[PDB]
Amino acid sequence: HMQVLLPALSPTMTMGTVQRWEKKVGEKLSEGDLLAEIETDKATIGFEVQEEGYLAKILVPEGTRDVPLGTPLCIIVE
Amino acid sequence: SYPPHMQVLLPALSPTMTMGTVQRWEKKVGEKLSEGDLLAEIETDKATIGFEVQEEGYLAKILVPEGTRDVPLGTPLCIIVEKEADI
Amino acid sequence: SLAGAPKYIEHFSKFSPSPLSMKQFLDFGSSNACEKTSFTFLRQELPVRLANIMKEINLLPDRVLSTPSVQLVQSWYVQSLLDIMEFLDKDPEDHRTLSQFTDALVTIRNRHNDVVPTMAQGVLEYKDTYGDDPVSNQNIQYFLDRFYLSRISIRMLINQHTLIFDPKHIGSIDPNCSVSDVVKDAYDMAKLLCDKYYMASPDLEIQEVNATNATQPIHMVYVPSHLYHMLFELFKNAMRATVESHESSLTLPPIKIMVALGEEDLSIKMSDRGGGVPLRKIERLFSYMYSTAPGYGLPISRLYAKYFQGDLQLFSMEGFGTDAVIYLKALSTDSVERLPVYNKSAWRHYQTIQEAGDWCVPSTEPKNTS
Amino acid sequence: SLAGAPKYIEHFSKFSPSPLSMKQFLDFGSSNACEKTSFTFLRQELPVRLANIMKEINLLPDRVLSTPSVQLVQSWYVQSLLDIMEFLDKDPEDHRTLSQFTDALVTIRNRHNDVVPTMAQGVLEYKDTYGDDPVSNQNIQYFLDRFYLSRISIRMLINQHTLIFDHIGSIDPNCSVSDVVKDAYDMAKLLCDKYYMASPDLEIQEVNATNATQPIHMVYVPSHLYHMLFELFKNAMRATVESHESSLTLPPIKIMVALGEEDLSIKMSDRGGGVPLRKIERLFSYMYSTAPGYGLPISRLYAKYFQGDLQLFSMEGFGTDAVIYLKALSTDSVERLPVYNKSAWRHYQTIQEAGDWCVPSTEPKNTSTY
Ligand SMILES: [K+]
Ligand SMILES: [K+]
Repeated sequence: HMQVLLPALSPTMTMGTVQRWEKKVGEKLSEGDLLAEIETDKATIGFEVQEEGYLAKILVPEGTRDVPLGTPLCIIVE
Repeated sequence: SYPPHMQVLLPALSPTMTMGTVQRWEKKVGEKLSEGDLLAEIETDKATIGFEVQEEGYLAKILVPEGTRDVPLGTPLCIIVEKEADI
Repeated sequence: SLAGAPKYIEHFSKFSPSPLSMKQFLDFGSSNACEKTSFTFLRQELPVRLANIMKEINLLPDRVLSTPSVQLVQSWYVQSLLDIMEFLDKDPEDHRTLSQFTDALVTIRNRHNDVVPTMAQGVLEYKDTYGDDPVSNQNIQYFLDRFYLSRISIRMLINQHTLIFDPKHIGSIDPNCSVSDVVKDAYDMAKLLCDKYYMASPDLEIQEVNATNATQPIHMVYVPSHLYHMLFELFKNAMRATVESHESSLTLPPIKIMVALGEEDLSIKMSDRGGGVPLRKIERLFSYMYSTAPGYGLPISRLYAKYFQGDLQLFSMEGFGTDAVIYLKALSTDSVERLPVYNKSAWRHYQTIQEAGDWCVPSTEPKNTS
Repeated sequence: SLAGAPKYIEHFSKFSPSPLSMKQFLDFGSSNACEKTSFTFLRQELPVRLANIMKEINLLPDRVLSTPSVQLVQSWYVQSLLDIMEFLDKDPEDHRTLSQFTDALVTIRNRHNDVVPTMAQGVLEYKDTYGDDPVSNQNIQYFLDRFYLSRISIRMLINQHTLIFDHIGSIDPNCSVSDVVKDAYDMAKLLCDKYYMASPDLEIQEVNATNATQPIHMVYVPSHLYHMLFELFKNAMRATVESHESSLTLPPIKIMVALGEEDLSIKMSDRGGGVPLRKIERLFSYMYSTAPGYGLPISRLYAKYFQGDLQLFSMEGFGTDAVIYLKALSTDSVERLPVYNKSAWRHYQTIQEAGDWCVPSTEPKNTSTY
């Protein structure tokens, strides 16, 4: 199984807010699709799908504030 | 053995259209084409309609060139092959 | 069939609609009233236009499609298509089938009479149930511009045939339409509604600048009811804005009209001092989703302008007032029907998905720089 | 390392640029004389903005990308990225570091000073070598707005640091809009009366809806405002002089400045004879304006940079209004920044596509009778 972690979307980003999940449990994910909107102190970044598969679980739900880097947000299976 | 080819035929783009006119080709010979690509502009007395690729492949030869008017229905305009080296 | 309807839609949707010019409408009624060629044109073209738009109807969000009002409209379209297809193998030169065809057009126009408010109630039924998602809203906007323009075009064809084959007008077309007279009529009607709903109304000022001939009143080949519709809608908005932003009945600024005629364009500017609106809100005025509480006059007036290759543009100055400009083609040869085609290109527009966005969005809680 | 450039691009283009508000600029430059905070922001942010756009320069058509002028620009961007990346390991607590960083920014700004005419030269080198390609043109149009907006933003960043650390930077907290209008007019008038020997007068009016008697001021970068007004004044003056025969009866250029709750709007109106609507859209086209003239599309970018706009509405035969829309509030004035991502990448993978709407025949059917 694949685990999607929160990356640095800004050079000095320590943490982000999961503003909104733009994908649902069961939905297909193509490489480049909008997975979620991550809000930082500096911008709100559209976080894109980089590995193809299917969304099985959301670990960090919508509205969750101040989540550090490398935090597992969701699990995807091919 | 002959390379598996599909042929584009000039259809009725109007219910009362029998003859056709190739205004301008939009795919040059050797280009790949996806199901939905603009192939050429086929003009008539009623409209200029952008003719779309309905079968994927590659353009091999233009049989009926630009400007040529009065082209009947079903007339082969160009040759499309399944593979690239088959051109 | 009734059973074979989706085959008939598939057959006719593969054809392009045939966009006609104002000149072609004029030349058809420049001398002889030929019912035969019109019948043979329309018995094919109307199915083509109906079928093209019906393919797009069943491509919209299912949550919009399953709505009672959209279901009803689609049933009207199925019936109308079927009604016309019954003339497909009928003989011209037989004067009874021509007379029956005209009867079939008036019947179709009568059942389609409320297509605009019904389609709008459909969007409304969708609103008060599902709310909004960016993707579905995007498709509804794209669809409605096309649906309503298709509608204007079909109603135009039917109006042309029935007015000629059932005034100096050539159908609905006035060869010498006085722009200012239409402006005056639209104003008078709006003034009347305003002076009764507020008990106060702005005055009208008209100026003309005819650059092609400095001393000739500006005239054009146009469908006066189309022009009247646009101006009537704009006048009401400009009167509402002017009245609601002012405190005195004695000193309220007039609405100013400028009609300009050049080599290519006929432009009508309406200026009000109604206090204006922020630019943020302007783009919202032509959206169908936002203009349904919790008002399709503006986006529909724009479609009327666009139908013969014109446009309708708003530019406001918040705190001051708004200019509204109708752009029309000056020449009947350039005034051509703007018609949607269903193809793979149109199909692609309904296959859109939520995407990141290619421009940066700021944080709602931007960093304190101290 | 110069060899490692493509990986530094990958690293930094992966990040999103950080759009700043004018409030943030103002709160920083007036509270924080803190060179360390600016250094540590900019040593990361400038490589982020450079890498994001360089990633798109490399998505250009080979025929554009391979022109000497675009290669010259690309090499500037490579070197500037390398110059700043030298400061990544450096201690912010050393003042030699800070003094050297400011020197490196001055050098970058001097190097990139002619980016606008050089990039335009490259587009011209493409135009006058490789005929016509619509899909290439749309990608170039798409790219240029972003590239030039990116450039505006980088220069802004460099200007803030250099003006503060060796007005709040380039920002006037109390910018007199009317004074900027007059300055722009005086300069254009000078160029007009010394290239035609005739020039129209200026009429300015103000409508402050927020406070009826107060002169309209805002927080803005005066040079950006001046740039926009200067370009528009020259156009209005040229059009006025070229469309009139008398030295003595030239219609004035009229300026209206309006301030509302959300918008500050500046309308410039000329009676220069106007232009057809079909031609208005090509005025913001880079490909159309390259002869065998980037003033308008770039002026609009200046307006869009802090969430404003610049719109034109003429009336063929009469004249043209040009409107600059600006945000009235500094919290609303946020940088408009392009971002490289999959969404942006898709915009370069555009195909030759069939029309969405019907195209009329070049020789429409004769509908006149026998
Ligand atoms: K079609
Ligand atoms: K990026």
